[PDB]
Amino acid sequence: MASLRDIKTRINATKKTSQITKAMEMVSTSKLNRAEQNAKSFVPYMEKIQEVVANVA
Amino acid sequence: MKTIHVSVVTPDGPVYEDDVEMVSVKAKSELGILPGHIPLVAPLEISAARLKKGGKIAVSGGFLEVRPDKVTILAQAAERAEDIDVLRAKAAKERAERRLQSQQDDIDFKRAELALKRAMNRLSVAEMK
Amino acid sequence: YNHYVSAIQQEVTERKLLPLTQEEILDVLLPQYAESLIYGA
Repeated sequence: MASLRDIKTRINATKKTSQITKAMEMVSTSKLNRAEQNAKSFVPYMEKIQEVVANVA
Repeated sequence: MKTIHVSVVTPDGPVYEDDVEMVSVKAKSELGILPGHIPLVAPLEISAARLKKGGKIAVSGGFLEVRPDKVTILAQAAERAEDIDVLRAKAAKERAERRLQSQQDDIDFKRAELALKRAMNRLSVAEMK
Repeated sequence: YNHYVSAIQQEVTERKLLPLTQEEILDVLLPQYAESLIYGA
């Protein structure tokens, strides 16, 4: 049962889908290792707040 | 000339950090900070911090960590800026919409959510197969 | 929100905030301690 040229349409559709998918994975993997950059860059400010917020008796 | 290390950090990361002879900030109410100043914590003003090494930082909000060996300037927003403050606003300006201009962030994902629904359009499975 | 441990593995949380952790300037730490947390979040 079914087609052939209707089985090609599906393959290629799937393929171009995987492409677009894996694209964004790598793309969103490129946005993890920039989360640190703005994660780090905030490390100091936090330290020098609890150090201030040491809390009077 | 004994020195007191001075740091300025913001939510975006360090700004100015080097050993100087004195930091003069305007606390709400001047205060000269000299090497060997006792532990004191005080809220800043929207003013500038003058770090005097040879001689002659814009801060918007934040405290002062005064430690005998170091001076930390917490700032919500700080940009090495001129005498005038009505600059840090300038930087708070040219950065504002130039962060809204980041529609591309949005629009790629559109084009992506687009492609993802165009390869799915051919119903990548017709009654399976 | 969701926390972050090591690349993609994560879990949802309720850390809380607006309670229990010149001189006496809290008018300036209360604010700069929330701005700080909502950001880190």
